[PDB]
Amino acid sequence: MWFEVLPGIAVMGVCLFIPGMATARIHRFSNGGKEKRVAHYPYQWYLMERDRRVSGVNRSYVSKGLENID
Amino acid sequence: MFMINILMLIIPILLAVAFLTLVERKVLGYMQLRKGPNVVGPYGLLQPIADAIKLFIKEPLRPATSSASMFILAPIMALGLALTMWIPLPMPYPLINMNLGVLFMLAMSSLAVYSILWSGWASNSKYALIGALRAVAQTISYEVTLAIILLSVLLMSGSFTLSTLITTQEQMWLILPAWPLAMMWFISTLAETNRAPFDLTEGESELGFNVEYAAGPFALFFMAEYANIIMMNIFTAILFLGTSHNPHMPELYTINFTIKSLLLTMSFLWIRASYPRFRYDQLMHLLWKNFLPLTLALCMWHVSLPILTSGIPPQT
Amino acid sequence: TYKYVNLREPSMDMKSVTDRAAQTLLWTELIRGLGMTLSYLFREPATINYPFEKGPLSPRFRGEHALRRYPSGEERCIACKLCEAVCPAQAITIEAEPRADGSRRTTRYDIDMTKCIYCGFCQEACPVDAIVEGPNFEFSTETHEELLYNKEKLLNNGDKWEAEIAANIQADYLYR
Amino acid sequence: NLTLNFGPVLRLVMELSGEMVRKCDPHIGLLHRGTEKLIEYKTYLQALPYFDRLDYVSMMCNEQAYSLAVEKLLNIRPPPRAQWIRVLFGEITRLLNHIMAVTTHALDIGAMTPFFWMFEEREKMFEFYERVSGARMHAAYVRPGGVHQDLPLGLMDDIYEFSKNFSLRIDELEEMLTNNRIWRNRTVDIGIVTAEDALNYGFSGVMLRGSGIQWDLRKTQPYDVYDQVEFDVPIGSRGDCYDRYLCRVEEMRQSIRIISQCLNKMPPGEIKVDDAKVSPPKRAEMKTSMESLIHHFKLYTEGYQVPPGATYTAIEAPKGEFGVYLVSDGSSRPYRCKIKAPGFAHLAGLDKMSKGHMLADVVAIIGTQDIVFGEVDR
Amino acid sequence: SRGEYVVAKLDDLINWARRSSLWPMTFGLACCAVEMMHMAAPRYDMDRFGVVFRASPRQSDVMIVAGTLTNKMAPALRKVYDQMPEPRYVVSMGSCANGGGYYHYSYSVVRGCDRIVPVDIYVPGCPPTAEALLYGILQLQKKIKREKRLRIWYRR
Amino acid sequence: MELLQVLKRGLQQVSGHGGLRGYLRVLFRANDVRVGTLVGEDKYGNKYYEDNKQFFGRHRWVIYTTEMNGKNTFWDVDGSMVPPEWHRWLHCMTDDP
Amino acid sequence: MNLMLALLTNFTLATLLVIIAFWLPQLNVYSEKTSPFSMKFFLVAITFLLFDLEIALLLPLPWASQTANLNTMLTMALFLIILLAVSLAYEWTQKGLEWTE
Ligand SMILES: CCCCCCCCCCCCCCCCCC(=O)OC[C@H](COP(=O)([O-])OCC[N+](C)(C)C)OC(=O)CCCCCCCCCCCCCCCCC
Ligand code: SF4
Ligand code: SF4
Ligand code: SF4
Repeated sequence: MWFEVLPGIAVMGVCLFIPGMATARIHRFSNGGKEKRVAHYPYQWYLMERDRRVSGVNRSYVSKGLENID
Repeated sequence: MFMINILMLIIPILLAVAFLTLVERKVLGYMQLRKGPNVVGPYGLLQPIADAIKLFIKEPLRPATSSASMFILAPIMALGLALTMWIPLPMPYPLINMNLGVLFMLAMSSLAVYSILWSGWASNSKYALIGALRAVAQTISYEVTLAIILLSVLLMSGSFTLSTLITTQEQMWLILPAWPLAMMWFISTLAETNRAPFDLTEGESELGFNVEYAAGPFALFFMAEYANIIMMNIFTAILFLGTSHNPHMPELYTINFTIKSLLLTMSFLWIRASYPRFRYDQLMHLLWKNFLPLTLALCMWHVSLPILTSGIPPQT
Repeated sequence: TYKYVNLREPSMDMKSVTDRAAQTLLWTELIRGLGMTLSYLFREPATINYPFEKGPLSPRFRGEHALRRYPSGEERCIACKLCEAVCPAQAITIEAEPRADGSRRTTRYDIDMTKCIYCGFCQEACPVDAIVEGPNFEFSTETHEELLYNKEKLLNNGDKWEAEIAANIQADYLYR
Repeated sequence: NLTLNFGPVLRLVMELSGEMVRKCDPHIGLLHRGTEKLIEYKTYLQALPYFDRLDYVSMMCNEQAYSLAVEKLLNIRPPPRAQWIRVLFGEITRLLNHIMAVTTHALDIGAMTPFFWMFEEREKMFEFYERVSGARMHAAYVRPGGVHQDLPLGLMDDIYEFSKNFSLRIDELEEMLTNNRIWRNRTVDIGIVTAEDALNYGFSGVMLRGSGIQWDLRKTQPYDVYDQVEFDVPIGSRGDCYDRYLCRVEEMRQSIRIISQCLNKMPPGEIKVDDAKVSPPKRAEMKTSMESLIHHFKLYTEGYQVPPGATYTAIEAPKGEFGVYLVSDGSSRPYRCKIKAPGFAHLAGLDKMSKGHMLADVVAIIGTQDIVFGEVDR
Repeated sequence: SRGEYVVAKLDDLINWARRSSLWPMTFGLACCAVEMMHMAAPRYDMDRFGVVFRASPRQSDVMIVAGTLTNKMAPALRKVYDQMPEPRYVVSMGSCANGGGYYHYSYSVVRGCDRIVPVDIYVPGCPPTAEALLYGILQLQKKIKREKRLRIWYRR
Repeated sequence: MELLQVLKRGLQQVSGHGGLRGYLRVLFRANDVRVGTLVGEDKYGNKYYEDNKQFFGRHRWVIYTTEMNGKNTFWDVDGSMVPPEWHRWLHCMTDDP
Repeated sequence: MNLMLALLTNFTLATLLVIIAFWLPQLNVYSEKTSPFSMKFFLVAITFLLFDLEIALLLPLPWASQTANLNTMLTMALFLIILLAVSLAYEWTQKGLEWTE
């Protein structure tokens, strides 16, 4: 019957879900649980590099809050 | 971790292409009152694997090509570019977050014509060359409408960034304000990928250019061709059927976005089973006399419509 | 009597002309064709599950030639050669001589199943229901020489398919 | 001009000036088997199975043409019930041929789906062949004198159940082709034949009726009981592929109309002429009566003698006018048997019909002529 | 593990792939081509076995000769056979192709296609039923299943 | 409601073949898991089933034996394994087993 | 560096499949087998090129709509598209878009 066509669709459907699911998880793993920063324009890049210097550890995604201010 | 990311994109693409062959053979079967593969594995789930092994242990021809170096360059270029067109796709986060991603996909897509042209030369057959020339003239003709239609849509979006199309459709699908463009974009994607009713290459009784290829080299052209069918339908869903993105639950986007991308890929198989084939002079007239006049007119309309409503999108 | 197939004059009123403009621009009759293929997607396919299911046949089916016996075990053929005379392909070869007990019996009966056109004239000509075409249609071979039947192969077929051959002849001999 | 020997059972030698076809040169004979010479070493009954294999899509209509010719030289008449059977299966054969003609005409130009829907109908009609004769295709069921056997009980009910639903199958076929703009573009104003060129080139069948010529042998020179049934002859107006496609689709409907009358007006009686010097006796009376054994012996070894003479007999076969110029010398074996295949003259007009058309149109023009090379080459 | 054990299982993997994906090139010459179309029709649906309906000569694994081979056609047949990439099998369908059949004694007919090309399976009948050709195809699958190419190379 | 009944029949095929193991055995040998009425068994082990709700052509099928004449037929089934007495019923040349 | 790795992986992968495709069956040992310029096609390519170049001048339109001179910008945008349509009309009427000899 027609529903015997679905199992092929499920495999094809799952294979198109892995690339999207993998990229989202790998970014969070590599960016300390946050989305990967988006820097399309020079101003955004300048802030990101500044965050690298302010973190102490040379990482753009380690955010320092008020507790870092005297 | 980025290298792991690339493999998490490439292998699933090839597996999806492998099982698209099965799904195509079974959807076509049921629309023809039959079943399709259901013997090689349960419901034909091992049919793709059998076909792959068979082709890769079958002796290849490699005739007396005029070059013998274009014969090996053509499938490398086809498959190499086909996988490259996936790296900027937001699903919902791109592997490579390009600022001009929409323009990157046009650029790489226009290079796929060389593999059609080079394989024509390598075959060394005068007739096989004629088939390559007709295929090339078809591809370049219909990417005129891909470029202008895309420009018209981006006038309602404001950038060439692919992830900005997600923001643009955060209140409503672009299929609603731009359905006339969606129609001519959908048909223009069939012609680009040599799909019925535009498959003169595979349309025997008039000609294909990849006729001298067998075994593994033939499968490489096949894999690239089908990966482009999935990619163009993923592009269409992003462009005209935007899926809402929740930053806390990105998997929700991927499931909804995949279902749309599958439904549009099955529409390609649906259209193959329903219509006869265009004549070469008739698909050219469908472009130079019907689509192009409307595409140019709609481009004028979409340059002016945002201005006269005060609806110009932000640059950023 | 006769009828015209393509002799209609399309109306030229505004509503009719606009109807064909919507059809041209909105692809109405093409989407009408997509719906028909969609309906077949939800119909039960007509495929049968061969080899576990078989296609229906009838008692008159013409398959593998065979030589029959009387209920006593004596051969029905009496070397009359009517089948050899009527065979349009000249696929039958026969030789006969008096048997040890004096009966008129063959010493050769060959059918070339590659000359044969499976026409059934051999079993119409036979006056004693000796040469018949049975119901077996699955007897493909791997070599050309296995399809040149001799009297031993044909008598083995008759003993092998007698149970089904007799029942078919019982079901159809009233039409012959 | 560029020349292509497309080759392989048709070898086409064409010269093309770019996209246009400047000349078409069909090379045939790749299926010539010497049928007409073999018929001269056979009795009239032994040559009957050859005609199933000429136009192997319309098997039972080639038997009828050969049977009409022999019955004419014999000066005998088939019994009324046999004639009604020979019309019932003549129209069933006409459904088999038009499905093959239309659906393989559409499959060669891309539309592959209607082929599978309608070949499930052909399969069911192959059971009607198999239930009367025992063979799906080459029945050899129609013979000089009538038909070999009588219909088995219950077959006419199964023919009725099939015919009841067929008209719906045609409608689904027309939902895919008739109004589809892609189909029309491939078949409209393609291969236009003038009503005067068609007659002078030897055309017959829908090749004439497509150009407005009102001609059908079933109505003008009837045979068997075609003058006791009601049907309409489709007629074209533009003489192109599209009009000829509509004539075959509409002839499938007029066959269902004839079949509905054969099932209701089928008389009782015997199914072969009651003259045992032409048609063999019953097996029951062949095993009890001396004359019936003598006549069975001679009919299956020597065959019946046919008085000297020659005849040209023709029918309205599915593909056009099919006939034989049968010549007799007064013995059991025919002297000469020429076969007139409608596709022989139709394919000789391919060069004329393909002037000023593209190469891809030659595919459609070959399809619209409904060519089967079993009859073209013999 | 033994070498004779790995080769036995590798032989089963290549045989399984080859017999499960037979792509035929059909030489439809005469009436036997009609019965071959009914094998692709919905009733039997060759495609559900992995046997595609139509394949080009260079993408094909089996040649089905369905009809009468004439003397004007024989050179074309041999040319197509020589251009088939290996492994390649030939199925002879019908009396005409097997031995000439009804036209055996004709001046223009090759008496059997097996004197022009090698033949693996002979399917008898005039024509064979669509269920008889299908039985022959499944008999070619089992023949490919018995191949022992690797088990004979290992013993050279 | 009718959606529910479809799933119920899908489950009752698993129980109608003797659990999962029997259900999988007929899914890999026959590629079909329908359940029919047993009509009989021949001396070689073949089992014959009928289901008259199925459309003509699928209403009779045979599940071949796993061994015949000393040959392992678990995977290598063959249509010529049907003996003549059942060859007539299975091909619908008669209505009487 | 990321975009460079992505391109390297895709084309490196394609090359591997190609070479192992031409060699894996050659691990097998099969017996050795032994043994017009068209003008209209050229005009399609040239027409595409001139149309393709005019598209290059239209791609920056989305950024051009962000200016404070919309009256001037909208005048030239409709001029380029109108001129592109004039080229199509000229070829159409001069039988450029035909495939019949
Ligand atoms: C207030 C301001 C409003 C401004 C905008 C107003 C717009 C008004 C509407 C304008 C018309 C709409 C444009 C529609 C496109 C017309 C293109 C055209 O050329 O038509 C004629 C063309 C051809 O027309 P023709 O062949 O019949 O003849 C042309 C003219 N003569 C007769 C002179 C030759 O139609 C086609 O494109 C053929 C279709 C090929 C087969 C395609 C298969 C369709 C499968 C269904 C897909 C459904 C779409 C899926 C979309 C999914 C997207 C996610
Ligand atoms: S079926 Fe016909 S051709 Fe075959 S052996 Fe019998 S009489 Fe001869
Ligand atoms: S017709 Fe019958 S009895 Fe006479 S030779 Fe032939 S098989 Fe024997
Ligand atoms: S074997 Fe029979 S059906 Fe096949 S081509 Fe020859 S005569 Fe025709």
